[PDB]
Amino acid sequence: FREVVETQEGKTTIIEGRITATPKESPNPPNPSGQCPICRWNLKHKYNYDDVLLLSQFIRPHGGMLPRKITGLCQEEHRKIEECVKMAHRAGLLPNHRPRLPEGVVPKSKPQLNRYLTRWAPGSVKPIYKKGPRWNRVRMPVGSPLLRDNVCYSRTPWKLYH
Amino acid sequence: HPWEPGSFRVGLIALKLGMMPLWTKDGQKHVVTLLQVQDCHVLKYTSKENCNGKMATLSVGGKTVSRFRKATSILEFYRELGLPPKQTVKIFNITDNAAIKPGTPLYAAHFRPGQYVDVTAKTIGKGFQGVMKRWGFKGQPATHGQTKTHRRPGAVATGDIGRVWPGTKMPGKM
Amino acid sequence: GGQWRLQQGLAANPSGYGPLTELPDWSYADGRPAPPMKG
Amino acid sequence: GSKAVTRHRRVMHFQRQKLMAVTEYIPPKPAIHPSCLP
Amino acid sequence: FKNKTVLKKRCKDCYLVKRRGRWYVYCKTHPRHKQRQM
Amino acid sequence: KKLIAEGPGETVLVAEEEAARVALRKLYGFTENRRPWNYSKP
Amino acid sequence: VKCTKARYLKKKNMRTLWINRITAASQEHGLKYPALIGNLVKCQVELNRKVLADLAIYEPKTFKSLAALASRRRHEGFAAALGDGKEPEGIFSRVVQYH
Amino acid sequence: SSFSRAPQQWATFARIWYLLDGKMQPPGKLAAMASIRLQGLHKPVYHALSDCGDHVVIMNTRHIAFSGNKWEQKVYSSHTGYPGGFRQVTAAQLHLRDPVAIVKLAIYGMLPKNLHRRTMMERLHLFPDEYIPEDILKNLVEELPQPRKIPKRLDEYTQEEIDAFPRLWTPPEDYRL
Amino acid sequence: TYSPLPDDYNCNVELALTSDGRTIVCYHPSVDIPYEHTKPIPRPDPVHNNEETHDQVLKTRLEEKVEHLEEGPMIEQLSKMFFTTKHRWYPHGRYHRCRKNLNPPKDR
Amino acid sequence: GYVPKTSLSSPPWPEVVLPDPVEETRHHAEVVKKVNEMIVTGQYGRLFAVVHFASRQWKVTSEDLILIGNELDLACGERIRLEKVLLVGADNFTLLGKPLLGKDLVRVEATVIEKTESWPRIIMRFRKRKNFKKKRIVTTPQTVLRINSIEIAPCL
RNA sequence: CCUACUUCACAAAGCGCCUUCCCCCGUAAAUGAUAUCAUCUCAACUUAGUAUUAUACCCACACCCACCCAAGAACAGGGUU
Ligand SMILES: [Mg+2]
Ligand SMILES: [Mg+2]
Ligand SMILES: [Mg+2]
Ligand SMILES: [Zn+2]
Ligand SMILES: [Zn+2]
Repeated sequence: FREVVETQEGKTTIIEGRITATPKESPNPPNPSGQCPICRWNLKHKYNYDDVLLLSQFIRPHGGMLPRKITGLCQEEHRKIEECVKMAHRAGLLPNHRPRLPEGVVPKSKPQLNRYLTRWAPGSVKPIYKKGPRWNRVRMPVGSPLLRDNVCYSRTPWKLYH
Repeated sequence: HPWEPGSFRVGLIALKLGMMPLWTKDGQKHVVTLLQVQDCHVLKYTSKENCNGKMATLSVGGKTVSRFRKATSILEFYRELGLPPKQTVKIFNITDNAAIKPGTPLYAAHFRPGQYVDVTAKTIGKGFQGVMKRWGFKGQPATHGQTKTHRRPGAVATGDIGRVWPGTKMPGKM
Repeated sequence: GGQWRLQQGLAANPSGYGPLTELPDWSYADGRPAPPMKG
Repeated sequence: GSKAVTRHRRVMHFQRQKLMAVTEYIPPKPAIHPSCLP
Repeated sequence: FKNKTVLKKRCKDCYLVKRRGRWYVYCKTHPRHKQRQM
Repeated sequence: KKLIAEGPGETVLVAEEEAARVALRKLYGFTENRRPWNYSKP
Repeated sequence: VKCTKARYLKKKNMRTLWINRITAASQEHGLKYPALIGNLVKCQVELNRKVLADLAIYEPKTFKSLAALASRRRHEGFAAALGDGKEPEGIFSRVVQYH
Repeated sequence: SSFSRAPQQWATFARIWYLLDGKMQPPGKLAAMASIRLQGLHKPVYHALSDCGDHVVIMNTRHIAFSGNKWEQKVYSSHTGYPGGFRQVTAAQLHLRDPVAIVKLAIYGMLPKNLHRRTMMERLHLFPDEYIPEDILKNLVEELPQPRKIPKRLDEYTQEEIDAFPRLWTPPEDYRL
Repeated sequence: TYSPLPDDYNCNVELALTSDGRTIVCYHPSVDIPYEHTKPIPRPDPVHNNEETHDQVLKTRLEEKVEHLEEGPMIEQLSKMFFTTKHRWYPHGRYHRCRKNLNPPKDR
Repeated sequence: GYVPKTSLSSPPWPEVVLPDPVEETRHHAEVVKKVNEMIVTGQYGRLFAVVHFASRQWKVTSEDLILIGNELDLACGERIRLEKVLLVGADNFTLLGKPLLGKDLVRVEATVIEKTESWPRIIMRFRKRKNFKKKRIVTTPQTVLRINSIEIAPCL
């Protein structure tokens, strides 16, 4: 990879570009005919939000996502990775990828409401005060509909709204 | 101990004598109630972990009454403590750097002129009072045709509900 | 339940068409067979 | 009851609702998704 | 802000962003064009 | 270090006494699983 | 009239009680109720719910034997589903044929 | 067996204490196991007249985890009898006010609505932290397994496992991150 | 090797099918509780009645445990003892008392 | 055909490997020789049986009673070989039938004691406002059997 | 609440006197990706941003014929040194 170094040295700043070493692909993919990295390893429909070994390859060091032109994913497997890393940030996973900040974290907010499969942002949902009748209830969305096409073993599909 | 800013000290039990006018240097007239501290004594102390885990408590006794008219356990308590029995016993929430020894006297110079106190007692009981003296309702008019309805509460609910709410204002002991 | 029983040719309700139903329920102690059951 | 033609989408008999539920268009599914193939 | 069921940018400088669960149209040049999805 | 019986109870003492009863039944050849009496004719 | 109408409810409630007790014992053995009933009937042993609940309460070794049988026939069915047979169609399969 | 009659019936109809951890479990999946073992439905000697109930001791109930956005949408609602006394609070506000309330309300909902429900809830012992009193720790048998798997965040990944997983793509070497 | 159930609790099953094919054989001997899965019995020997002056003052002390409560606290004590609610320990009327079987049937 | 380890790559249940059928057949031979030797040397006692009789299934032991709801055309005192024994079991071994055990393994003897009616069971119908009110009283016949012996033979 | 005034008077009242303490959320702003700019964030996050995990009352298990009471329909309650 590449990084920028700034040296303030006697009223004279030096802005240097330096290339550090980068990893590469493992030496034998099982399907070299595939286009994506997900197709090239037969990983299509095979991952959930738990797989942070898989998700932490496609993210910046502060938790941000990486573009499709750099990673090489397709459009539909990008948005599955993009939404899965949002559900893994909120679920307490990936703790070394916190956002950078000078000193702001010191007013500790509301305590560890532990969550998982969180789909929306926690500060943008109004509480379901009224719940509707029996025939049109207002459900809580759980998980994401982009991962409806994941492989299912339970002989009953993913209950996405409950 | 010396006073810290987060502190709460004990109070008293006084006996309301009467009222009196009282004038200030600008000319205005205020009325005062004379509370006399007759015979006040700290009775027993309960530490912070022994009541609710929040604040320590102190018991304080009121004016002296006869031994011949109390229960046996109360007389045993005052016999162990060493005081004549008291009429009323109140519990004061204090912080534990303000604890006092049980059996001590509390006086009226406990408070100083220029301070603010909060007094709490049983109000004057007025018996089974009707709704106009109790809740300040209006009645119905007097003579323009009214039949046996001069001080009644009137309607007590609406028609749909089929009951009256629990918070309803009705006659009762006041 | 049985609908697997139809794939073996066995009449899904096991209380009809079998040896469990059509055999005689009892016999005498000295070996004589029973009179036939009415069903 | 309402006419055969109405203004308000006219909720069907439940047997007809089951019939229109069981006869929906099902698109063909490729074996390998065509972009995932070269 | 005005409540609209279908937002549209009325000028070049309006920019469509999603905040607190809604789609908003903000504008800094002409603040009339501020809209808010209802 | 080898089990010979096991008995339940509401205290430790009555469970120990019941365990003694269970071992004492098992020794004498009188358990509830014994051969029932052979009513027949030889 | 209640005494006459109660007979059907008695039979229904007794079978629901047997289903509850068999579910309890099988879930003690880590088996679900449908797996037990289905894979027991696939070994051609025709025990009804009454004697299965009575074996669950009074003969727990025989119920562990039955739960082991149902689990083995379940595993044989799964390997048959992966292999389509080929070779052996299991062992605790191969129904006995009557003519 | 052979089990003289009153010891035998005592052994069969005795009560068992169970321990169930909270700590990143959903409250409904705890409530299901607690409801089954409070009614006594896990015993083959079950009957609703027999009072074959067991005790369930749940710890760490302050560290439960709702799936999805149920911490901000699920609303617990009561009523004082008086007019103007309708109170509705989210799961977060109720969990902060009383740390033990969400699991208690779930277990109370799943139980049958007959007159045994209050006694079966009296056999429920719920604690918000790792601390459990000494008698209740002396009664315990059989910590029940947890339903959820606790999906194991990245810093706990035991570097041989990172050596197992392959690198799926080659980044451009002149890229900043 | 393969066993369909864990073989540590209650029983040890082997499943066998006959050479004829017409009967399934299950062999299941019981498993005992081995010696190292048992803690020893605690031996409570609490004795603090001996004062040196008398000897039968401890026999006097043996009957020093008596208490009277009214219905409320007694019901609260029984409720917190047996983990029930309060509604058991109240009495019943004559009607509910005198229509209850005092000679019930007895199976076994 | 390689997939790296993720949450959904492999099935969640553990992979079961059923045994080799030849060694399993030899093992079945060894177990049935054990159980046949246990029968022939007499290492059982108080064995029970599940018996299909009169459209029900009776979990039956020795010396008990069963009451069936129909006549049998049998005078009391006569002994009966209840066939269709579909499970036999002692302590430490059971034998299952498919569906019925053989006639030579198990042999359940039973004696009839008492042939009675039932207590009168009331059948009544009612429909409101229709003047509909029927009433019957039905006493069905019954028979009491007493299961004497459940023997077993080493033919296995 | 009765010390002044007033209806009145060993009381009750107003026309008379005393006391009366925490928020609430729609938006306005930094850093920053998806989309190397930019972007307030149903992206991870930082502020205005939450008053409450609020404090005051009330919490003594059985002397009770009888008398009195500012306590009271009866009952209950307080005093009888
Ligand atoms: Mg008027
Ligand atoms: Mg008139
Ligand atoms: Mg009049
Ligand atoms: Zn692809
Ligand atoms: Zn604009």
